[PDB]
Amino acid sequence: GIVELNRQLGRGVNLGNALEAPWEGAWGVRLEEGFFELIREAGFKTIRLPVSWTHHAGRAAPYTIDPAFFSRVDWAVTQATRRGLNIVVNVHHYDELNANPQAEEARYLSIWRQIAERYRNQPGSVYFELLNEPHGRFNDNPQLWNDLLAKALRVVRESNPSRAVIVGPVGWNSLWRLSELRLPDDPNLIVTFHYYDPLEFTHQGAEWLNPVPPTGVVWHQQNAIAQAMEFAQRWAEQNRRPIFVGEFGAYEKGDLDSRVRWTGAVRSELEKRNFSWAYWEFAAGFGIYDRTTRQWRTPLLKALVPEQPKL
Ligand SMILES: OC[C@H]1O[C@@H](O[C@H]2[C@H](O)[C@@H](O)[C@H](O)O[C@@H]2CO)[C@H](O)[C@@H](O)[C@@H]1O
Ligand SMILES: N[C@@H](Cc1c[nH]c2ccccc12)C(=O)O
Repeated sequence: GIVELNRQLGRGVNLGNALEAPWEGAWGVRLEEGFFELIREAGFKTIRLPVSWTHHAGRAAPYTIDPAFFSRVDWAVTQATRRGLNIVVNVHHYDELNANPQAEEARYLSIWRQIAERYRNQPGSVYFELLNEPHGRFNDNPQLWNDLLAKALRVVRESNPSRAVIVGPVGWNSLWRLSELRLPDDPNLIVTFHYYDPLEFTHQGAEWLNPVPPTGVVWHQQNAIAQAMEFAQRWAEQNRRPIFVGEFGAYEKGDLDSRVRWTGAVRSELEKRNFSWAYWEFAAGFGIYDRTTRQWRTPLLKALVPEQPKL
């Protein structure tokens, strides 16, 4: 059942700054086969694979996805799966859809039909995630996302009747917007949110924000994490949905000891609430692995995968 498929997600990591950029490598991370073994050996069971299909699909119907790009996603799915890892395949950045859901609907639903048909025979360790962090017009009217996600789920279910499908709320997958999320009567949904509070800390110096939060911000634990995760757990219980927190992490412009405090505090509370999770992210500016030295960032890795349960 879906609660067990969510538990199987367990501990995971995002392969970020990769296929969700305009093209693979544009944001600094080209995928390598060796990543899968590294990630498995470090104690993770799941890869989250951000994919920004919009750059690679035709603009005119039938909105065909470039075959070479599709083959690269095939490779990532196969290499993770054969090596024992779960993989979450999503639609990630999609500026056009967040800006104009109605105008971009046909293209988005064609993209999902292509993905769903292509991967319909993959095992249950392959999960679909309908849309990363809805925002834009979905923030203005969260019901636009409720309507659209039901359409995309319907498309997926025409070829994948029971695959786990991961769905989050608006506000960039903000748990506070779970209140406005409405989901179909489908027994194989996993609900997701992302956790980056306080943005002033986790995203200090992140240039892709406007405004850019200043750096020099330290962090220690108070009660915000516990309050947030309990709110989300009660929503999940009230609606009988399992939870996967598909991104959390703190950017390298923050001081390391604060980042470690924050990362461990969040991981500990996620697991206390029986949330599966995926850390943002493997190898870039939030990374736990430094490709230049081929070394793990041990303080952060051990905050994710502690050697004793209360550490
Ligand atoms: O550039 C706008 C776009 O950036 C995304 O963040 C990237 C960033 O572009 C990249 O330079 C940096 O190294 O990593 C971050 C995180 O992947 C951001 O996620 C988008 O929301 C934004 O539209
Ligand atoms: N196929 C190309 C060029 C193209 C063909 N028809 C279009 C209509 C609108 C915009 C672009 C196009 C693309 O999708 O970019």
